[PDB]
Amino acid sequence: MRVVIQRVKGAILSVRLEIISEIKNGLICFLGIHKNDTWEDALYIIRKCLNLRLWNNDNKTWDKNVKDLNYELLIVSQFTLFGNTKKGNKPDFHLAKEPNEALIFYNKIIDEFKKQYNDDKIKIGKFGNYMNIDVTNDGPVTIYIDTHDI
Amino acid sequence: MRVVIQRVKGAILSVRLEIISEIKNGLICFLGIHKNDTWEDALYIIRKCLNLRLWNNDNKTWDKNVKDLNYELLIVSQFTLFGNTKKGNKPDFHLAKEPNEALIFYNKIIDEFKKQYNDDKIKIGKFGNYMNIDVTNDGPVTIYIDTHDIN
Ligand SMILES: N[C@H](CCC(=O)O)C(=O)O
Repeated sequence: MRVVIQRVKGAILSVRLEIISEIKNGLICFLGIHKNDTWEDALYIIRKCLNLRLWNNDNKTWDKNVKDLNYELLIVSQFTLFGNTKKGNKPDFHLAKEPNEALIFYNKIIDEFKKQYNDDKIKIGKFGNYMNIDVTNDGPVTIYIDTHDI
Repeated sequence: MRVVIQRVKGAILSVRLEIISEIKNGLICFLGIHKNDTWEDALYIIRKCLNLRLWNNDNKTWDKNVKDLNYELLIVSQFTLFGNTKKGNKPDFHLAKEPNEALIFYNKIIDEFKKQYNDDKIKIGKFGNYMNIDVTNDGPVTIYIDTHDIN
């Protein structure tokens, strides 16, 4: 499983154009889901997202995590992360989980996100649909995790 | 070398704030240089950045690249990509290249980008400075490349 975590002042997610999602300060989380992810993969992700320490605090660095600062999370599904760029300039996304069944997985993950923090503080995007998101990158801080490194 | 590439309608790169960079359509690339990166490691990035066909063009999808549609690239150095998070919740940047050499390897990379696309098309941040980037994520579309899985 694959996540890009970008630290943000805020985020505003939009479909076709309308704002349906918003966080002010927090993390944006681009979530790619391999065809062979097991629930465990989804735990590791959920965990680190909440748990990683991407904020300095009062003369200390990399110290407080989302939860601590009472900050939100914008979870967007992103298969393009299994974009394969070793064939050629066109990317084949084979290695990503099939949308109809990936959608189940996402939702599970989104529920468990809430149970692992505070439902009031987890936002999402429309799975199927094309999205336009305005991001304020704070720093910025980009962090990559491929759960298949365990 | 690591890189995140997101397709975007535009971007604004401000510093501590007063602005320094805009792009309309195109790509933004957070690029992490690994302590050991050869010049090859660069090229693969640069090559794959310009040439990746990420825009639907006509009734075709995943077809046209950034140089084709005549779009910009904003290149933001981002060590936190070698934030080792595997063990611990405090990220571990030991695989990252020192900011003094990093600066020129980044420079050299920016040259080559220009040198290969166009001087006006390549935009940047202020290396290793707190930056703020308004990014209009179109799609969205995100691509990882670790140049170390390449043979
Ligand atoms: N690669 C993007 C995907 C956006 C979508 O999910 O529709 C596109 O073709 O527009």
